[PDB]
Amino acid sequence: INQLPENILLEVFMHVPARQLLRNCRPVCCLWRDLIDLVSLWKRKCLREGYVTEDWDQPVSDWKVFYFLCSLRRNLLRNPCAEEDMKSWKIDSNGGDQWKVESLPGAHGTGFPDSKVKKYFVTSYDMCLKSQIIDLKAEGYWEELLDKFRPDIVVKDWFAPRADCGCTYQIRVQLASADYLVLASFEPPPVTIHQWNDAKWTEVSHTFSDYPPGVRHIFFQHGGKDTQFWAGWYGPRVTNSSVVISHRVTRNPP
Amino acid sequence: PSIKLQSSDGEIFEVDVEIAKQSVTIKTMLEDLDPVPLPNVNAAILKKVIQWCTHHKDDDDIPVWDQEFLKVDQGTLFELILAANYLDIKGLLDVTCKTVANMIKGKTPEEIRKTFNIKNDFTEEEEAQVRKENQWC
Ligand SMILES: CC(=O)N[C@@H]1[C@@H](O)[C@H](O[C@@H]2O[C@H](CO)[C@@H](O[C@@H]3O[C@H](CO[C@H]4O[C@H](CO)[C@@H](O)[C@H](O)[C@@H]4O)[C@@H](O)[C@H](O[C@H]4O[C@H](CO)[C@@H](O)[C@H](O)[C@@H]4O)[C@@H]3O)[C@H](O)[C@H]2NC(C)=O)[C@@H](CO)O[C@H]1O
Repeated sequence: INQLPENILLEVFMHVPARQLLRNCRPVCCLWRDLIDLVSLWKRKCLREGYVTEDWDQPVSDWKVFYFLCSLRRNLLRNPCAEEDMKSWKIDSNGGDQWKVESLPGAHGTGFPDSKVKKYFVTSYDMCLKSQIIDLKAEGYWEELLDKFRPDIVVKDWFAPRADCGCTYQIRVQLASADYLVLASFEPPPVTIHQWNDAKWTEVSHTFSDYPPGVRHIFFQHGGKDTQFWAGWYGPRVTNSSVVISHRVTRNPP
Repeated sequence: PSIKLQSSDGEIFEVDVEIAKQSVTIKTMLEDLDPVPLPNVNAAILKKVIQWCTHHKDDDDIPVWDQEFLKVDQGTLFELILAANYLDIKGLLDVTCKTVANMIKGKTPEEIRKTFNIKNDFTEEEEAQVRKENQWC
């Protein structure tokens, strides 16, 4: 097997899952370890995987990390667009008539600007809040990445009213320590909108940069209620909520 | 509409030229040049090569055909990738290499060293080599 050319040995390593290639293939021998830790392995992994185009044009201080960040990069919020009803959301408050799903654009509502989005969650005449608590390590983001590199964590959500009724939208996104202690908090002022509005969907987004070290969880919560005390679902509607950890770090330890 | 390739040990294989062209290093050989000779390929691997090239004469995962075709013994698999490199059939090289990587999956630093039989190069720096990245995998 080590009968093979150095270039060909590299090409085999390309097709090996990275977590395997590092904790198993590297302690096999020096001949292998030297090649696995070669930057051109990871560059070409990114190349083949599509993370990097040959017009790449933007430096990285580390291609192993950069490769993982790109591979892991994905929305950590499950069921963000109400396609599985209410699965994997925790319902912190369920007031009035319950949290409910509804196809777009719904009564006295407008269409969602992304043609991909079909359904939305909607809230009632008393406080309805739902949430998820993203365990960062379980999703593949290992510790020294979170503390020593701190890749920009980006959070988004979308919300619209009905036209015939006023309501209030609330959202909290927090980065919590291993102890579930809050270390960064996106807590925008709650938004109340009145009755006979344009029912327009609105994106809210905030990027966590240079947050403290020790983030182990991203906690994401939103919901609302109407401001007329109406039976049914005249509270705010939300859909398309995302949390994504990008490849940009604030700290390049080398 | 064919050409004759001749293996390292003399056997002549006649092939259409469109299939044979997939080997870059003999499309180039053909620009220069009665059977073209390939003394780095013995007759056996020469056939498995043209067997695969005819199967992709006109064209993520691995195809099932390419999987049944590659259910060969391990030394044939290695000759096959060396032939793919020699002949510059960039497709055959990736299928065969990807296959070797799938043998690598699931095995320990020792269990890899067994099923391929390389000798342990380190001393106790394996500790320095597992934990270096095993710290987070
Ligand atoms: C918690 C609780 O039980 N609270 C109750 C209240 O619900 C109740 O107040 C009434 O609440 C209902 C909804 O719960 C309201 O009905 C909606 O009204 C709007 C429009 O309202 C006016 O405007 C129209 C002119 O454009 C007129 O046609 C209409 O009659 C009204 O004058 C409608 O847009 C809604 O209907 C839309 O949605 C429904 C589904 O939601 C669809 O079927 C329809 O196609 C339509 O698109 C609602 O019907 C109603 O206005 C409230 N009534 C008042 C008087 O305020 C209240 C009464 O006491 O009691 C609370 O405690």
